[PDB]
Amino acid sequence: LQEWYREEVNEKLRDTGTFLTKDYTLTRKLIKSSVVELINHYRSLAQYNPKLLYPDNIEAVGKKLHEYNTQFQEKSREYDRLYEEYTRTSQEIQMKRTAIEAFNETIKIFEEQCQTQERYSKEYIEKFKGNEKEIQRIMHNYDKLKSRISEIIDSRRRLEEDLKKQAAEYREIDKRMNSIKPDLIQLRKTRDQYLMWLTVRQKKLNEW
Amino acid sequence: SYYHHHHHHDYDIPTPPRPSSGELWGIHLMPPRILVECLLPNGMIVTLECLREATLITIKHELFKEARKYPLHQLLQDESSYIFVSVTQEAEREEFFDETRRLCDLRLFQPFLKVIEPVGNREEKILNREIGFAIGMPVCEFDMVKDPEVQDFRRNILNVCKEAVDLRDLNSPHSRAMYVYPPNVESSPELPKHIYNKLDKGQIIVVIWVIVSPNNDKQKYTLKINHDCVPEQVIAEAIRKKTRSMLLSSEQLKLCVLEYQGKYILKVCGCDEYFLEKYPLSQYKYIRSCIMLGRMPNLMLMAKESLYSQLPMDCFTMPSYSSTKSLWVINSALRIKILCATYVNVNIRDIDKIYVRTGIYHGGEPLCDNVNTQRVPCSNPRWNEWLNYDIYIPDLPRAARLCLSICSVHCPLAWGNINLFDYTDTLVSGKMALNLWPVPHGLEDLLNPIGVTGSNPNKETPCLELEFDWFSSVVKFPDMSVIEEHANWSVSREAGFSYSHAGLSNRLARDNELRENDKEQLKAISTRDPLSEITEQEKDFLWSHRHYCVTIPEILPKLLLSVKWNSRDEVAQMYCLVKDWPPIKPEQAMELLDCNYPDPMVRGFAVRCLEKYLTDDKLSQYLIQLVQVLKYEQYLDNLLVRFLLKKALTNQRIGHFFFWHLKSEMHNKTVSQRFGLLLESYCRACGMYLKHLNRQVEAMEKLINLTDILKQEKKDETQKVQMKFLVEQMRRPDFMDALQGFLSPLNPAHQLGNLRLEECRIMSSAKRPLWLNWENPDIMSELLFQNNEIIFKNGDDLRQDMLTLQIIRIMENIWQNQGLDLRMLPYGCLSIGDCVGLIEVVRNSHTIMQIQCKGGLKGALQFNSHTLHQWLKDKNKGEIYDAAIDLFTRSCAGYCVATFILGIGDRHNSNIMVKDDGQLFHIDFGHFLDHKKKKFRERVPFVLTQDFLIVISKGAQECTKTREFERFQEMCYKAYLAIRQHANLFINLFSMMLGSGMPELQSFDDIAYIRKTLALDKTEQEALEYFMKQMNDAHHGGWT
Ligand SMILES: O=c1[nH]cc(F)c(=O)[nH]1
Repeated sequence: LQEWYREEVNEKLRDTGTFLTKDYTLTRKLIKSSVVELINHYRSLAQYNPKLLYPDNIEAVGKKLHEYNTQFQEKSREYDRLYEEYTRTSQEIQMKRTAIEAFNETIKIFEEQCQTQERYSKEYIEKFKGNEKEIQRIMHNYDKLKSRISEIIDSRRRLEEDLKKQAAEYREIDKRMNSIKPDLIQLRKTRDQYLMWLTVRQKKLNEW
Repeated sequence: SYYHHHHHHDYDIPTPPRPSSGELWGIHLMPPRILVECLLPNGMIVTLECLREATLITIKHELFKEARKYPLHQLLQDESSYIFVSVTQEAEREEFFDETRRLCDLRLFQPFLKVIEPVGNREEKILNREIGFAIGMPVCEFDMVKDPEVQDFRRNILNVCKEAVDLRDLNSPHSRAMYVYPPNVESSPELPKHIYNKLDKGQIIVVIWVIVSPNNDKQKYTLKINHDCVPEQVIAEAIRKKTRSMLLSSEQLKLCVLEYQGKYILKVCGCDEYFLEKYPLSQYKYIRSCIMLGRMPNLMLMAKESLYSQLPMDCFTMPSYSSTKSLWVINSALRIKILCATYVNVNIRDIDKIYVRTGIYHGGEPLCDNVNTQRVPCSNPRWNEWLNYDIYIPDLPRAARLCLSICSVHCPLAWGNINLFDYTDTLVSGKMALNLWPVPHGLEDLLNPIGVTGSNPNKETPCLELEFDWFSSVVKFPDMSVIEEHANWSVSREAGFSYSHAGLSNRLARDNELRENDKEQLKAISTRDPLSEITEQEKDFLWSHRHYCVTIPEILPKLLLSVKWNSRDEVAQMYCLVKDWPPIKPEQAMELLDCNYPDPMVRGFAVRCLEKYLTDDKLSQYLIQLVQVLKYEQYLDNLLVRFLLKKALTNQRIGHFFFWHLKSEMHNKTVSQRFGLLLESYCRACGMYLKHLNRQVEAMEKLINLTDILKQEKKDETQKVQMKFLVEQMRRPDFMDALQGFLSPLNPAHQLGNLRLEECRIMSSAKRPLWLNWENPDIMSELLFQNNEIIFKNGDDLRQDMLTLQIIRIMENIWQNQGLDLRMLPYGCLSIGDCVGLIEVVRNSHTIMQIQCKGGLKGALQFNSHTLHQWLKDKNKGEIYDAAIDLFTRSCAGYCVATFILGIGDRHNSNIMVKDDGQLFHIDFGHFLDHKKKKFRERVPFVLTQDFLIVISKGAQECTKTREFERFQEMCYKAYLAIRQHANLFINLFSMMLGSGMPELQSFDDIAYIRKTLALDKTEQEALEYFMKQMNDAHHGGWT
């Protein structure tokens, strides 16, 4: 009677109806005369209690344990590396978005300043008429003010494009995570089954 | 030949998260002189050239002498009618009221200033900036939040903040000093037996100190009083001995004592700890250390009015923000319309087809989990189905929530969870816009309920919008009253059931007389740990005998996981047992604030436990776990928050760590809002400590920016060059301001005075951690430590250390207060940022490697096993020597057990350290519950080399066989078991930490390692032998 017959019970229940002090226990959607008698029968557990579908080389099955483990742990680094990029990008992105809001608010203060001077200066343009001496130098100041706001909107634009280029690269990172993920699970699932076929030799396995 | 001439064609030799931008946008450290456009009321743009570190006083006072050479001068008031303002990097227009501030310290976005006169004439109130700084997001960012809950939190939480400031000025100023300087005291007055016997039948020798004039000289009145006498008594005996005389009768003394006695309080020399209430001196921690360390206390008589001098009045101000229809009426099953995700980033090449898995949950789930068909797969994915959930709508528990996830063909893409009732008790009905969260590293599992409830605030993410069945009216949850009736009805209804029943497991049939085998299968379950999953039989067993289970309060944690929350019948009765269940010990109650106990009645109860039992000492022990448990609370405003907030406002030493633990996680947008709001509230009410926290914050920020430059620009330079740069920068005044007058956040009792830059330096590690060294500016520096030094480390995630060093601290107090003395040195460590923290330096200790580099002789042949012993002998000589080994033997023994139980990363010559006095202790623990086995054990990470074995048995040969080692080997057994009896706590502590994104704690099976290594499934005699066996096989001989 030795296919279905706590911690590594749950590790073989992971991701799959499934089933498997001093007697026996039946576990996924725990349950406490004979053993093989009762499981073949239930293979709907409603009618017992109100609220069971899924049950040669030696040394080169263990080199395949080394090989699928070099694949897996290279493949895991691929995942582990990209997750960081994914987050850094996310982060960097948002800092930009804030900067844009800050740029924006910088501009609004300056646009108001180019407005602010005309009220107070074009009272002094008409009162007295200071002559071409006074107003050539109130003209100089205003010349800068605008050519500065040029520079700011240049600077903000130049950022907004980069947001997109980052944002573009952001999407591309998740794209490739989501293709790498599913293969990573099978590479992992088979490397558990490959080591299950080997196991006693517990202590020979760590090098592969 | 080597490689079979295989070319790797691809490979080309050409080819710490970050980055927190610093003083100006896009640059870390602003150029030493810089140009800044000052904008005036008259629309004129000067462009002052300014030194990096110049104040706004300096800039204004000059700007109003360089604007005189520009037009329209008489359109500007006297400067004093004006104040600067500009855009910050957080992006707010911040009016600059503190003109003592410096230009580097402003966190400008672009280099410019604008003049105005102050609107919002309550100037005082626009020091929300202080709170905004402390928190690192502005308070106005909360004023703009629409959501009622958030605003309803802000206003209603002030209930708590008020009641807290009430309790402070109750019996003032004493009560104020009490808040500020709470007594640091062990929770038990009983003095452990090995501590006692260092006393000659209950006596310490102490040393009171005094000052008369000017402040200059001091004087040592060395008493010898009873361990279990109080500060008052001790203050007297000191004053007796100061003022005995030949010009004074006995009775004349008695009067001159009384009048002097209570004008003084006991300080500790060197740090701002004070002994301010009725406690046996033993019980105050400082004393109990001094006993253990072979030290004579150095206290101090400080004049109550020279202390009440210092405490400022907190000055708490209120801010500017000053028919239903029962769920049980609703007759239908639950259904939910899905509709369409939009932003779904997947390859149409690699991946086949995609769907939206959904479920209803309560921690673990109350129906069959369902999906939709795999529609418009990959390109433009849109469903428009109605998922039908086979739970009736009256059968929803209060806590329940929909969990969902978009999956592929098959593994998950994105997830998001929603509370089925809002915070006002109201079933969710209408249309929702839910933005998803990415899947974590370790999470393969398809759906993710342990994750945070609510939408992602990141806009550019999978926005899966959906619809909720709407019943013509606002569908609320029943009152308590309404739930009591249905419980009593379901009780009376149960009494007249009939003899037999198809599944009479749920019901009794034994009635008021239960069998004696049964009453002791319950207490047999009662004892078992949290992680031992329970069989349905046993649940139904418990659930039937539920009313006897009130005999055994401690059983509750199990009992609750027995109830089916999909049967409101059952649930309603549970609400009434729990209503008035016997209160339990806090160690068992905290289990009931983990993810598996999401109900609010349950969680209320669990607070009622803490309110009653949990002490300001034992709270401060477990604060980390309680702050992490906030993340499993459904709504902002709740009982646990109101508790912790209040304790924090009652006790300024908790307050302190409560800030930093929240402030620590402010980068992590799963809690940025929640914790923000909470910190705001704390910051508004804690009064003057805010100003102390604002200096600590200010300091940590300067350090962050510093290391950031070092780790990016100044790598690929010699240490030598980096070290020039470091000192050159610490020289500057904005730094000297920022880094000198403040409190250590590792422990705010210690002050940090001027920085000696002699002893400040960049360690050799590649992360570039800083070794900083401050003057202790206490009056009695001498009697504690003239120089205080701690390590700042930008780059590493501290919080796995932070936990293990906590866990160790607990194992020590477990062991030691059970009488059995293994001295662990859980050095101080504090996470304050993304990968930013602080580590207490332990002076006069070395890594075993350093020991061997010292004792290594001349020409590099081979290092000796004895070197350690020989270096340790050179330190400790005499009766001293024997005692230095006892210490070593005792610490080695604890650190053997602790290391093994936790499975912390393998120990070797570079991460085990030894002190001059001969205590051994581990640093730099790595990943804890065996995180490196995800790559392909039940490990021994402390494998005792020859080196230790020799030193253990005073230098013998073939050391494994001495008596010296039989002692040691016994300590290990006595220590292994002592923990095992408290293994529930250790489960619950790890269990509460799953809320953090620590990759070593992803879900309960991670924690399950600790079961096998404590061997809880066995009986104790088996464990001992399993432990012996596991210890024998790493060492290769010794353990029978
Ligand atoms: O039992 C208690 N009630 C109230 C308190 F403030 C406290 O510390 N302990």
